[PDB]
Amino acid sequence: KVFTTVDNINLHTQVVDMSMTYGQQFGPTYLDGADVTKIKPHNSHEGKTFYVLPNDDTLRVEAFEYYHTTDPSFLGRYMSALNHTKKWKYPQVNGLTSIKWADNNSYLATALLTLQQIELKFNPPALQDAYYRARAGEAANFCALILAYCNKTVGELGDVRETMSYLFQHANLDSCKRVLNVVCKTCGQQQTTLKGVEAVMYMGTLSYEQFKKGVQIPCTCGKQATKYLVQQESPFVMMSAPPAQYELKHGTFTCASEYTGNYQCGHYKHITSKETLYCIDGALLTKSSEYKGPITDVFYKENSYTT
Amino acid sequence: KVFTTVDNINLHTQVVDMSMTYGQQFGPTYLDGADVTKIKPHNSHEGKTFYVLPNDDTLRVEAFEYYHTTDPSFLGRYMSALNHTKKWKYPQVNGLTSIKWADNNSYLATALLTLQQIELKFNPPALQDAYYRARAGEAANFCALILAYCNKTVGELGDVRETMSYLFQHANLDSCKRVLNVVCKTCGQQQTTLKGVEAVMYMGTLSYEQFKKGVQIPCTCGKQATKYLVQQESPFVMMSAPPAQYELKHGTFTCASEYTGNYQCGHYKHITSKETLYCIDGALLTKSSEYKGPITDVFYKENSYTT
Ligand SMILES: CN1CCN2c3cc(C(=O)NC4(c5ccc(NC6CCOCC6)c6ccccc56)CC4)c(N)cc3OC[C@@H]2C1
Ligand SMILES: CN1CCN2c3cc(C(=O)NC4(c5ccc(NC6CCOCC6)c6ccccc56)CC4)c(N)cc3OC[C@@H]2C1
Ligand SMILES: [Cl-]
Ligand SMILES: [Cl-]
Ligand SMILES: [Cl-]
Ligand SMILES: [Cl-]
Ligand SMILES: [Cl-]
Ligand SMILES: [Cl-]
Ligand SMILES: [Cl-]
Ligand SMILES: [Cl-]
Ligand SMILES: [Cl-]
Ligand SMILES: [Cl-]
Ligand SMILES: [Cl-]
Ligand SMILES: [Cl-]
Ligand SMILES: [Zn+2]
Ligand SMILES: [Zn+2]
Ligand SMILES: [Zn+2]
Ligand SMILES: [Zn+2]
Ligand SMILES: [Zn+2]
Ligand SMILES: [Zn+2]
Ligand SMILES: [Zn+2]
Ligand SMILES: [Zn+2]
Ligand SMILES: [Zn+2]
Ligand SMILES: [Zn+2]
Ligand SMILES: [Zn+2]
Ligand SMILES: [Zn+2]
Ligand SMILES: [Zn+2]
Ligand SMILES: [Zn+2]
Ligand SMILES: [Zn+2]
Ligand SMILES: [Zn+2]
Repeated sequence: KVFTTVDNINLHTQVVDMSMTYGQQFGPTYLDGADVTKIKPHNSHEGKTFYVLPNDDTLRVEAFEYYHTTDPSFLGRYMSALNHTKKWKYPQVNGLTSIKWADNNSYLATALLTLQQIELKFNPPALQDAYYRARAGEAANFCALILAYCNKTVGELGDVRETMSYLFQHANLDSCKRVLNVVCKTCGQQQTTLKGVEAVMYMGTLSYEQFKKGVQIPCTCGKQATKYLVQQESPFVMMSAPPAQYELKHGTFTCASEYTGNYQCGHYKHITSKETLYCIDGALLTKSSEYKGPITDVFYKENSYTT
Repeated sequence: KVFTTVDNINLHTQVVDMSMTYGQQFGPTYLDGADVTKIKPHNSHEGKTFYVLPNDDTLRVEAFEYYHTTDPSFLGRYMSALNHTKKWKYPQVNGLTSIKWADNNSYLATALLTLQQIELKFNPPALQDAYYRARAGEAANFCALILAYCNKTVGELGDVRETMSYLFQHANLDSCKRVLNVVCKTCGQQQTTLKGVEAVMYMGTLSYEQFKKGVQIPCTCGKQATKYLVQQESPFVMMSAPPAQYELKHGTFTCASEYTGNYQCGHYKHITSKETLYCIDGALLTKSSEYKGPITDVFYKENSYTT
């Protein structure tokens, strides 16, 4: 005798035949992340709640309302990550929820720390609820959700900028706006405008001040141009560039991705400017005044910048 | 001035404009595994050969002839694994090509060692050529191919039995045949027959002798039955079962998968019966007479067994 859900908000009452297994009466069934499909209902977990897959239209609508997918694989990939992430340790590091290193989760830690430091509202209630609970220190469900929403499995190598990009795509960034302009000696002037995720991300450089002062592109014409920002209305910007030695000076950035190693065969650290510089490497904490090292993402805080 | 290929057998001669980059004249282009799409043709690699994606019908047929896919992602996922696997070390361990531990490749090592010990003919010439060359000690291309053919990326956690199953599906196993029979007290007797991959794999048990003496299934009727083998015509069989403590006795099996840890969060070792028992753990070698430990796959050698 059990409860089933797809969202864990709405609970459905089900009495489970006690020699039938779970994946036969309900269908794919789970318990705290464990595939319990092939298991018989034992006296131990009577009265507990089980995630199931949406098998009538009520459950289907509930799953969309909460996760904003109709992907039948979604729930299974989420249960499969939770089974691991719930076994990770999430230590508080300088008042941030971090992740002790496991299962190549270095990039998740760096994402998780960044997310606590930028102002982000998630569209799927499931991401939002799990984000709140992660900020409070219970970040297993959030991490398992990040893996599901990015189509990563536990252990897969990950890109912090790519993870962010996908997460930003599930966040309300509608009020975000970027007015670019490119100087074309031949074609002239031509004012691109970007809203959403595209108004918050750039991949040419780390320095927000260098963006403001014009970055190089090759104009339609062929040879090089300069591409500078005219208006940046957003709560933050994320500047990225392939990893390189870079001086992070204290007080001029919110936080940064440090990455050491080859493309994919490498390890991310998080660097964040508080009253001094903090290197957060999973459960480990380093504190320094200046910092030179290989950075690939820097986060900046905005309101409404105009050129 | 370069050569392009998709197979590396057929070489196409191309002269490459020397201020245009590669991914503009050809398309997605590669060099020894490196995405060279965004790179200009430098004097260093003139006269070398580049993998490209199939962009006319000649290249398309050549790619199928060699790899047996028409999947446009195939070649890119392969180049992306090669870039890593070519950096792995492949030490000879007791006359077998093994892999020094990197990038969670424990399951690949165990597959690679097993593959050198069972009799397997691959259908895609690319797998066959790279298998020969791996048996000789140059196993980077084979491993990168295994990752591509299984849709694994480098670092992903892997299942040795699942990898084998997919590889078997690209091998000639047409002469393989399994005649089962199930004892149903109510329904009666009923002689299943299996050919191909399905005639070589079983997931209930490790002991081939226990298979021969009948394994438990629940007959259509509901309650339990016994399912035993009547004819096993194949060069080998692979017996698998979820990991458990198990005594491998020397001389009664070809090789075995040892796995320690949780579902997915674990580490594979290879155990192989030569003149004594060898534990091969990547580049490391242990030798013992008996062996108790957590086994999940055992390989056996056959000709044409009849009950
Ligand atoms: C489709 N995606 C793309 C790859 N992606 C991925 C990337 C990474 C990764 O490493 N991403 C970084 C990176 C490292 C190195 C680069 N280029 C070097 C070339 C010359 O040397 C210095 C820089 C980069 C050049 C462009 C952009 C990112 C570069 C650290 C930021 C990783 N860890 C896991 C990953 O999972 C799979 C996922 C699948
Ligand atoms: C779709 N596939 C399925 C999972 N799959 C995978 C499995 C593994 C893995 O671990 N596979 C083993 C395994 C371990 C443990 C099991 N069950 C325990 C339950 C009770 O405790 C003892 C046994 C098993 C029960 C059935 C079958 C295999 C079991 C060692 C053999 C792994 N490393 C990476 C993987 O990548 C992704 C890939 C995606
Ligand atoms: Cl949506
Ligand atoms: Cl969304
Ligand atoms: Cl590498
Ligand atoms: Cl590595
Ligand atoms: Cl200060
Ligand atoms: Cl300071
Ligand atoms: Cl084919
Ligand atoms: Cl094939
Ligand atoms: Cl685990
Ligand atoms: Cl682990
Ligand atoms: Cl002997
Ligand atoms: Cl012996
Ligand atoms: Zn309901
Ligand atoms: Zn949505
Ligand atoms: Zn979505
Ligand atoms: Zn785990
Ligand atoms: Zn890592
Ligand atoms: Zn122009
Ligand atoms: Zn200061
Ligand atoms: Zn570290
Ligand atoms: Zn040709
Ligand atoms: Zn084929
Ligand atoms: Zn295929
Ligand atoms: Zn690598
Ligand atoms: Zn491993
Ligand atoms: Zn029956
Ligand atoms: Zn002996
Ligand atoms: Zn080991």
